[PDB]
Amino acid sequence: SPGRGVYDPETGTWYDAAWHLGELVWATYYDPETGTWEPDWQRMLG
Amino acid sequence: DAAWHLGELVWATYYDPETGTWEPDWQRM
Amino acid sequence: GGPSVFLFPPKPKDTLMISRTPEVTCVVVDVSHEDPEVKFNWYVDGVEVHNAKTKPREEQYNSTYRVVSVLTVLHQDWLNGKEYKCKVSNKALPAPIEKTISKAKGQPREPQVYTLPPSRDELTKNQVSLTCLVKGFYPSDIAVEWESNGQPENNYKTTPPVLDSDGSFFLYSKLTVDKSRWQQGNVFSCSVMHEALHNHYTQKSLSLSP
Amino acid sequence: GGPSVFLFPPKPKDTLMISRTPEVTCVVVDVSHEDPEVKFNWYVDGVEVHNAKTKPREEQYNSTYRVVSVLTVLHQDWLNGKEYKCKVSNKALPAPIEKTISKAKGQPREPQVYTLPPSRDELTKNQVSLTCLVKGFYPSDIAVEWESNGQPENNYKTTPPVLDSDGSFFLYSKLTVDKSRWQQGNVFSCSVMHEALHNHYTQKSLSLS
Ligand SMILES: *[C@@H]1O[C@H](CO[C@@H]2O[C@@H](C)[C@@H](O)[C@@H](O)[C@@H]2O)[C@@H](O[C@@H]2O[C@H](CO)[C@@H](O[C@@H]3O[C@H](CO[C@H]4O[C@H](CO)[C@@H](O)[C@H](O)[C@@H]4O[C@@H]4O[C@H](CO)[C@@H](O[C@@H]5O[C@H](CO)[C@H](O)[C@H](O)[C@H]5O)[C@H](O)[C@H]4NC(C)=O)[C@@H](O)[C@H](O[C@H]4O[C@H](CO)[C@@H](O)[C@H](O)[C@@H]4O[C@@H]4O[C@H](CO)[C@@H](O)[C@H](O)[C@H]4NC(C)=O)[C@@H]3O)[C@H](O)[C@H]2NC(C)=O)[C@H](O)[C@H]1NC(C)=O
Ligand SMILES: *[C@@H]1O[C@H](CO[C@@H]2O[C@@H](C)[C@@H](O)[C@@H](O)[C@@H]2O)[C@@H](O[C@@H]2O[C@H](CO)[C@@H](O[C@@H]3O[C@H](CO[C@H]4O[C@H](CO)[C@@H](O)[C@H](O)[C@@H]4O[C@@H]4O[C@H](CO)[C@@H](O[C@@H]5O[C@H](CO)[C@H](O)[C@H](O)[C@H]5O)[C@H](O)[C@H]4NC(C)=O)[C@@H](O)[C@H](O[C@H]4O[C@H](CO)[C@@H](O)[C@H](O)[C@@H]4O[C@@H]4O[C@H](CO)[C@@H](O)[C@H](O)[C@H]4NC(C)=O)[C@@H]3O)[C@H](O)[C@H]2NC(C)=O)[C@H](O)[C@H]1NC(C)=O
Repeated sequence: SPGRGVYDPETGTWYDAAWHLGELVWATYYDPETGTWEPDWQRMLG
Repeated sequence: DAAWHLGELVWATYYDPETGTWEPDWQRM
Repeated sequence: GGPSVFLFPPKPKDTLMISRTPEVTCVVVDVSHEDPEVKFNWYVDGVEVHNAKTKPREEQYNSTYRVVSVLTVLHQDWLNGKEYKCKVSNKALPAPIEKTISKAKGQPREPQVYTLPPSRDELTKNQVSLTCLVKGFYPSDIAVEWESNGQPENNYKTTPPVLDSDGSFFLYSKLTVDKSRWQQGNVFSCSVMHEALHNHYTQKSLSLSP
Repeated sequence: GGPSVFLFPPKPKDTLMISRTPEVTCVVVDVSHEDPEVKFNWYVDGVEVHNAKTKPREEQYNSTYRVVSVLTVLHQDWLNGKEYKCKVSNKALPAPIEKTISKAKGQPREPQVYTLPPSRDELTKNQVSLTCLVKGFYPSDIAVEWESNGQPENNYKTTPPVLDSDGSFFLYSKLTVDKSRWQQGNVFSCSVMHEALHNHYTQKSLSLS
């Protein structure tokens, strides 16, 4: 379990997103593999 | 009065009793 | 000579906010009334694409037309270093002129963000400045803004990015507030958007300390 | 359209320090081989002066010459907003080209200078940022430099001057120093040169508390 975000009971690990002044900036997920947040393109482009 | 920057003369003025200002002191420069 | 071309990058806040729309803009000036006739070919990394807006032309009170073309760029493509080529063809050009742009090549570095209180000497005035120091970031495409109580503060200036010794950039953002807001104990935040930041966004708050 | 002309203003430090020589530079490019002869005429406030230096034409890699004329100017005329006019006349120029330039007009406003210590958060790093806010000044021609024990500290970078909303300019100057020097209470200084300042000069110092 890393720093921040919320945990997805499914295969997916943790999910974070930043909001600037109500407006969405970006959203990542945690790679339990390389141990880095990678662009979550699902949520975003959705 | 005169101001110096790292040993180099920058500028210098004196009081000119007339006006309330310091005018450029050309003699010295 | 002939028609000239000028290709322009998207706004950083556009490239970085996914919920926004970045675009490259290709402008063409010195088009003759003789040859009012102008074509554009867009290519995303040598692949061609056909979705650009071509604005109708404008007369330029200098007996010349200006024609702009606007390409929407995808956030993935732009951030991933992809190259955009504007090819302008005009029946008056020996060769179709070609311009090309892209995010700077180089490992993105995460900026450090520090807020700095107004100088003691300043608290004599009826308006103080709060300062946001943003340093060691690459590439230089960044956006900075201020806020307080979830409203944006709009009386601020940000300098342009400045190259540092270790090849990164820094800048400074200055917000001017009434001294009483500052001494009231109000909390103000400096927000930064840049690609190497977690989720592209970071906020550092700043309020009177002792 | 053959030749092209550019007028460049003097360096801010050179206009400000009586002991440096300030000069306006006029640069003609795209000077054909076919027509090499170039005539420079200078006027301060529409009155011609005649001691400009014309560097011998030097050759460009695209089969064109470049010729530069350099006029050295009086610190006062420049600060008094006098107008420098360069007129380039060439045998292949439909008519002589004119470029004129000068300091910006506007009541000079003195800058306020504030030094600011490093962020506490920064004091975890092994290097720190000493900051110098300089604001309120006009026109934008300023010079800033840091020093300690009467020796120039050279690991600083300074911002171009930015236009504030009350129409003057501000800027920051960031000095990097080794934390240890800072913690040991050495005293550093931000030097500022600007016409609206007394004797064109002021200096502000900071050090730990
Ligand atoms: C006939 O008249 C026309 C019409 O102009 C008008 O007439 C003139 C005489 C004026 O008096 C006035 O009446 C009118 O403006 C003349 O048209 C002009 O022609 C010249 C070329 O001769 C053009 O000059 C270039 O200028 C560029 C900057 O322009 C921008 O900024 C100014 C403000 O200062 C604006 O006025 C411009 O519109 C441009 O503004 C930008 O516009 C973009 C899109 O429109 C914006 O991007 C989009 O923006 C939106 C925001 O809403 C979104 O964010 C989108 O997502 C985004 O895509 C952008 O934000 C916006 N900025 C802003 C806020 O203004 C210069 O950049 C450029 O410089 C290059 O070349 C120069 C020499 O040619 C050189 O000096 C420069 O250094 C630079 O060189 C490049 O530099 C890099 C490295 O730095 C090199 O690596 C490159 O290789 C190098 N190139 C070279 C040298 O090869 C141009 O010089 C002028 O802009 C143009 N007018 C307009 C408005 O189009 C015409 O000349 C006349 N001719 C005759 C017959 O007399
Ligand atoms: C063939 O080659 C030649 C030579 O070029 C070579 O190219 C290749 C081959 C390279 O390999 C290399 O060999 C050469 O680069 C070509 O000639 C070029 O032609 C273009 C345009 O046609 C010129 O472009 C102008 O450049 C201006 C900036 O130039 C300076 O900075 C560049 C760096 O990019 C230098 O390389 C230049 O030399 C200039 O350098 C400055 O030089 C000054 C004097 O030497 C210095 O100042 C003095 O310096 C000393 C210190 O030692 C003292 O301190 C003195 O006190 C002081 O006076 C100065 O510090 C130094 N600067 C620095 C820090 O580097 C551009 O500004 C200019 O753009 C203006 O015009 C545009 C026109 O549309 C306009 O859009 C722009 O906005 C811009 O600005 C404005 O202009 C308009 C007028 O139109 C005004 O009305 C506006 O209000 C004004 N706004 C403001 C506020 O600015 C041009 O782009 C280029 O300079 C020239 N190159 C060289 C080297 O001279 C030639 O074209 C080629 N042939 C062919 C066939 O094409």
